[PDB]
Amino acid sequence: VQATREDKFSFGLWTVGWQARDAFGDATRTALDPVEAVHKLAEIGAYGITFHDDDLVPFGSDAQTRDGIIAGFKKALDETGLIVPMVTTNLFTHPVFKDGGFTSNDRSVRRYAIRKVLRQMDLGAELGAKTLVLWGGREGAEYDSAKDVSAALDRYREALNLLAQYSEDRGYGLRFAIEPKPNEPRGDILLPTAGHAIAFVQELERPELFGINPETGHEQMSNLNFTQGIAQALWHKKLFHIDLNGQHGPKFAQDLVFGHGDLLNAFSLVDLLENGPDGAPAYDGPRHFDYKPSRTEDYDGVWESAKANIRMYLLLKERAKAFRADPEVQEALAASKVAELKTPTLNPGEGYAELLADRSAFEDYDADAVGAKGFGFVKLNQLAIEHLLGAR
Amino acid sequence: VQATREDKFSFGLWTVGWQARDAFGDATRTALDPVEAVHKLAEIGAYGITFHDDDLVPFGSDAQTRDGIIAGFKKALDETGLIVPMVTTNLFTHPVFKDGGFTSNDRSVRRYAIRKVLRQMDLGAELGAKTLVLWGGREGAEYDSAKDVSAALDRYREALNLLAQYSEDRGYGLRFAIEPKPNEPRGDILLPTAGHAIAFVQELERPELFGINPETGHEQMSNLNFTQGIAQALWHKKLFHIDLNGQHGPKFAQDLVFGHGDLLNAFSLVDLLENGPDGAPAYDGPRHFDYKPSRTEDYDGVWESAKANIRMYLLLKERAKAFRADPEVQEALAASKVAELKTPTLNPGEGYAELLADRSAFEDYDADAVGAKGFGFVKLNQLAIEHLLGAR
Amino acid sequence: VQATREDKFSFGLWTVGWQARDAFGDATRTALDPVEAVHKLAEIGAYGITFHDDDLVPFGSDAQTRDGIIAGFKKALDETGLIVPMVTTNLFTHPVFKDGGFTSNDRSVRRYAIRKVLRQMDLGAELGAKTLVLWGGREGAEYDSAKDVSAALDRYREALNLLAQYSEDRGYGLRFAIEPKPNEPRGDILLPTAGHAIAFVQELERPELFGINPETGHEQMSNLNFTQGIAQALWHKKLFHIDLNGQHGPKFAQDLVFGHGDLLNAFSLVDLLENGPDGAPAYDGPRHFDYKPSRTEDYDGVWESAKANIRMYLLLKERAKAFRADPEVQEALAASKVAELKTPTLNPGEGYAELLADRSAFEDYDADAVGAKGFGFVKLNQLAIEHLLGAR
Amino acid sequence: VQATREDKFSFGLWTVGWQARDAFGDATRTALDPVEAVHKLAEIGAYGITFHDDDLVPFGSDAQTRDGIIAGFKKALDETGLIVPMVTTNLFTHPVFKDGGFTSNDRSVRRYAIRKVLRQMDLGAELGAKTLVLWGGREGAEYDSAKDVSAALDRYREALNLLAQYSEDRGYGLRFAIEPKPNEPRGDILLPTAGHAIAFVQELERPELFGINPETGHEQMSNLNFTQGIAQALWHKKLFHIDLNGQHGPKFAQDLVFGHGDLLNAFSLVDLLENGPDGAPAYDGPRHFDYKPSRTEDYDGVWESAKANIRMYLLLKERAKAFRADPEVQEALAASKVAELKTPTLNPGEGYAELLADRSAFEDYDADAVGAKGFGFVKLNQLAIEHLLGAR
Ligand SMILES: O=C[C@H](O)[C@@H](O)[C@H](O)CO
Ligand SMILES: O=C[C@H](O)[C@@H](O)[C@H](O)CO
Ligand SMILES: O=C[C@H](O)[C@@H](O)[C@H](O)CO
Ligand SMILES: O=C[C@H](O)[C@@H](O)[C@H](O)CO
Ligand SMILES: [Mg+2]
Ligand SMILES: [Mg+2]
Ligand SMILES: [Mg+2]
Ligand SMILES: [Mg+2]
Repeated sequence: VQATREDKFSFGLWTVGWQARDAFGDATRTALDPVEAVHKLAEIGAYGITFHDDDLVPFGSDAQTRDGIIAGFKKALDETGLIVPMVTTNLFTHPVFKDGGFTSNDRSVRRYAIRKVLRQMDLGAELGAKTLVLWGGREGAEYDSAKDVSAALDRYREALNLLAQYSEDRGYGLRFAIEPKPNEPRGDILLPTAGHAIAFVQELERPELFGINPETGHEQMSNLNFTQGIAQALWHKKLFHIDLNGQHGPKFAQDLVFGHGDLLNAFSLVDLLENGPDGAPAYDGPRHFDYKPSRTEDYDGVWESAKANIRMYLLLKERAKAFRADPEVQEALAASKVAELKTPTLNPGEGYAELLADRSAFEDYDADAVGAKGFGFVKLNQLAIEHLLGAR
Repeated sequence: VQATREDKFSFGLWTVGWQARDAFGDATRTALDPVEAVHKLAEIGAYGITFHDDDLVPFGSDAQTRDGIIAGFKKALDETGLIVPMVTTNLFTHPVFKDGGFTSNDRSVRRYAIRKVLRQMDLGAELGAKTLVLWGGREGAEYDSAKDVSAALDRYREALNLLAQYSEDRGYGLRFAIEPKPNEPRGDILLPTAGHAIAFVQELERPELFGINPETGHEQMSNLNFTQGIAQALWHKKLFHIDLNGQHGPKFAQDLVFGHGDLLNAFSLVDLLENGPDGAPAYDGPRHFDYKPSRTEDYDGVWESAKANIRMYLLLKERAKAFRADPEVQEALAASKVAELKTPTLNPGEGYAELLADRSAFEDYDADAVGAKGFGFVKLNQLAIEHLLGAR
Repeated sequence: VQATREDKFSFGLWTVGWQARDAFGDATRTALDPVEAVHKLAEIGAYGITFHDDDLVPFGSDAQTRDGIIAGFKKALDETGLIVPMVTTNLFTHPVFKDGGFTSNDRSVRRYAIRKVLRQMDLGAELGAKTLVLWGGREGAEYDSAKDVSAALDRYREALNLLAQYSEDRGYGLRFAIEPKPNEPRGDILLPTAGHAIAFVQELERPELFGINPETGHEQMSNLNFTQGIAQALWHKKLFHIDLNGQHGPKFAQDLVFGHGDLLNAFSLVDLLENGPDGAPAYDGPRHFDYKPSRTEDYDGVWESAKANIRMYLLLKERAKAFRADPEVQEALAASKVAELKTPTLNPGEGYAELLADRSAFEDYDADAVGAKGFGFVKLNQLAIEHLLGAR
Repeated sequence: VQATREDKFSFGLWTVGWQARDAFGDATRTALDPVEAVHKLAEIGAYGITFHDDDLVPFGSDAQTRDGIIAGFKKALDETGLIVPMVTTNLFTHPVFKDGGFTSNDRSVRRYAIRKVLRQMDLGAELGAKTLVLWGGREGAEYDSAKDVSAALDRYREALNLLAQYSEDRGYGLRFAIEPKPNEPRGDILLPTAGHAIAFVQELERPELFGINPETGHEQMSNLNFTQGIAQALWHKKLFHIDLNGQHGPKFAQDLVFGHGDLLNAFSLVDLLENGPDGAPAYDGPRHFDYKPSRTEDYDGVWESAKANIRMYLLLKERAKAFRADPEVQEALAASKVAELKTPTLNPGEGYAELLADRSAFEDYDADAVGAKGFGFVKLNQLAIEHLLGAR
């Protein structure tokens, strides 16, 4: 298969542009020119590109320099037809952000963090971005007594309400997506899982403008089921964006190509997103790859890895489709009663009074006979994997 | 120290009553008589006792027997002065619940599960319990294609809405506390963390009636920071109850005595609950121990372990207070700017307009000079620990 | 695909016979008759069966009963053509073993544990078993001060040395396989990984009679790479047996069907065992499945799951074979220099002096130029997954 | 309590000198001068300093320069009375080492890797170092098909055999300590745990010359019991060196001050190393701190964190001593039968024939009765924790 613009595959400038300087060594690749990155991505089938302010315009560029970069950038976008669906701000690299951006203990840092973001929202709005992703990588602590969490949540909320206000007043029409991460670079990061971020979002002044940007490896860093948390984000209707990559359980963030980590969870994730209710996908935003080409590769490996993300997604999609169109799979689904969960537990108009009145729900319930019937889950799982394996 | 009824130490009947049949071996202790449990707990300092329907009255007891057990149980409470602060229902042991109670694929099981809880609500209301704890230990899956998470959340919501309705109509005045757990016994449990559980509760019909009951070991099974999650729960005002125990990271649930797992986090937790604002505790509910006396122990080890839970809490309490009262700590807190996080980022009346006008927050901000100053967090952490070791 | 006796698939009687009594609930299935298990396994394609003494003869059976049971079992093997490649002893279920068998702090328990094993060695030898597997599930601790590890290792050794003495003297010709596990049921188990078990065995009296029996899920419980661990065991020539199953990282032991956990690792594993040096497998023993049919299944689900194991292994083999046979893979392997690791670093007869005199190895070496060439690893990896997916 | 040269506290140049440039941000501290480091460490009580070649002499310094630095360094040593107990080689930072040093797929890098170490050996020899630590941080892989584990071990062995040859011919008297780590920077590193490294070492040409250098945090990254692995290392007599620091379970390596991660395990570890065999320490080498001052700290924080390491050790030592001297602890130890484990299971001159003849070890053994007695382990654990908290 081949990717179409309708597939909505996007990449961060910082993914294919990662120079591969890790915590233990020097960069192994030279820097990637943004215009060149735009052209190469267009060529492999991406529909959009995203970036942190500091990825495009070097921190501290004078206004003439910044303007020049932006103009050349826009020309590339123009010529290739690529769009900018989301933009983000780097609030983690500069030493000033060592204790966080919006939640640094230092008040002045909190004021500067908000200004850095407002400036990025202007540029995002001018490039046509619809989503602002917020990754508080430095909001957290290494020691419990160093950070008042409650105060931190108050400050977090205080910054986000201002941003929504500015956006709404300027008519930018942006949606905000908080991206959870459990740890790294802080010992413990605030809003550690998709769940924590969703619960926080619900407390903002204008919750409807806020959702989450969950990343495959981030949830896997806590050994949580990514597809299942995505299912819950979809139930809340807070899946505003998604970051796809690979990870091997709890360890530093690996940022492997999507599907190269937990293959079976990648498979069930693609099934969830594309085989939504009513034939159609359950999610329609970008399919964004927030990964890193391995430190062992050169620029050839970089493009190979960019293309592997898309191939992985399309192969899994193909297998998820065949899975569902298989009359044997359908028969197994029926035997396992998956769909029966979709039927209300109470009858139409039944309340507690009528339930209490139904002796078949208790008094005459044969728990023991029901308890002995098998659900056929293993067999269902086996057919799923045989589809993934191309054995069916 | 010594426990008083104002400490509000409570224990589940299933804790000290655990016979020690694990996944790999037979019970090493005989059954504990509930009346005796009441007496023994009263003696060590507990102010209350809790239980699952099935802990007190054997599954499938005739009306006569059930009635008989309750009446003796009420007498023991009477005689001893212990209260029943919370009650819970067993929706995990019987084979009928193998796929869950409220979210079983099987509709007849969901109906039966609701019935079983209504009944315990009645008994709870009758014994004076204020909280209904809901632990969905069988809600989840081993295989992704076997459970429609969205439909399961619908069914979970549907069942809770009804319980609230009933309680309000009967005038029981119960609060409901959902208890999250990431896995075990299901491969993946629905509402895996305190975060996911708060997000969910917010979607119910009468959200003001629902909160969570987080357990130390559950969050640690995912390697999350328990104290930090409780601080978030308190920020949301959803800390309806708490289960205290010990765990050594991502592994099977150990249920050790509180403070026998992650000692540093047990210290910071006690500090957060007790050294609340306005001198007073940030949390006023029961300090409930949901732990298990090790399988290597006899009834003496059982009472020894019960007392250890109390002693650990009180020794930590004593050190958390000394910590906060130390002038050197006060000096370290100041240098760390812990309290500066409580001052709003914006001056009263400032909005984005005024922030944008402040050159000092961006254009004239010296990020480099600010980034060079240390926060003194290591020194502050070292002082906390020396207080914990009784070295200061 | 179809299983042959040459595939050497074996199953423990305790696998398909698991009644599904976990730590949180009662059994969901009835007991399986050993004779019936023998007929069913023979039928699905297994070549052998294994058992714990207590799986076949109920703990405490008189010799009359014991003898009768062995006779019937023996007939079933007879009629079916199944062999007993390995036997093991249950040193974890009975309460007496709450602190271990061989390493219990109680001296009498230690004497008893040895006797229990000698007896099982006798039955093993009578049935033609070649391997005695030792899983020290209760050897370890929940608390650091409770167990002197050094003393424990001395006692583990003392017991094993006696066992080898006896087998050698009785001429049984058995091989001993130590099975490592990090935790569960003890907080921490002695000899937690394949590495620790191999190091320990090297200290026995007759080390050549000892090896390890690593289990997929056991290594994965610590988030280790099972394939890489097996590779090391093979390098040492200590892979005496292997237990195959599935797990999803650090959590309770799941015992899923082989390949239903880390699917990518399941693939590299079959490749390692099967595409050994010169076409031939790198491993020759039994391909033993030590898994459990999920608690949600009935006997139908049980047989299904038994066959899924065989199915998974044969589908994987088939793709591992195709992977290696692919000229494009062959080309990618060359570009990544995988085979160049086989060439000695040193020239023939070259020592320190010749190497120190070689200017090209240091003084005149261009590290920067070599540091920039890519290894093409992502591309090789993508080729492997495409073969797994049946897309190549 | 104050540090003495007898305490043998040592620090790597790279610990206090870490500029806090992490995987997500720029350096927050300026470079530390080596002469300065020697002077500051001498002042806080360190008896020795260690370094990688590249920490002292910048990669690629001409001889004049290198020679100059060493002379200055030696002078500082001289003046302060500090020794160099161990030296190591940086085989991980430079891009040439991206796939490993000794086990890189590239033959030329392997050759260069050996030359770089020989050179460091000469310098170590020159400064009087006794141990060569080898941390194979880049040895491993991100993908299973990229690395032939078997060939890698052959090449790891080939290189070490040569180093020992050279040391021995030259009369250097060095001991070699392999340092295990499960992951980071590589997806999976070869020789991941203490166990894997000990097993490997037993296979070299002069094994007596090889041991391990386990690091607290590295074992904890896999959720292993650090104290328990050290106990096994001591049993094998392979604990040649130790790296002390703190970690919070499986996540990126935190490098916290010793005792700031798992405090209970830090306590059991000091007890193990100090309350050795006679009354004397069980370990006689350097107590080396391989940690990193948190990125949030300035140079005042750096010196505070250095001192914290020594203070945690001395405070734990003091409580470990008190624990063992307590009569109540003695009594708990007696009730738990800790010392009974040190008595041979067999009576002197007893073999399998005598054991088989002992009816009391089996035929007349009352397992039910023994299984009912408790070990009193919780109580023993409780007294240990109370000693730790200075509560007794
Ligand atoms: O772990 C890195 C984060 O995922 C980052 O890439 C965000 O997505 C955007 O700042
Ligand atoms: O992990 C077991 C659960 O904690 C259980 O004890 C509940 O709190 C009550 O159903
Ligand atoms: O985790 C359980 C063990 O794997 C066990 O089944 C052994 O292999 C045999 O005692
Ligand atoms: O994880 C960092 C390593 O521990 C390293 O510092 C070694 O000990 C020396 O190379
Ligand atoms: Mg991301
Ligand atoms: Mg609980
Ligand atoms: Mg096994
Ligand atoms: Mg180290």
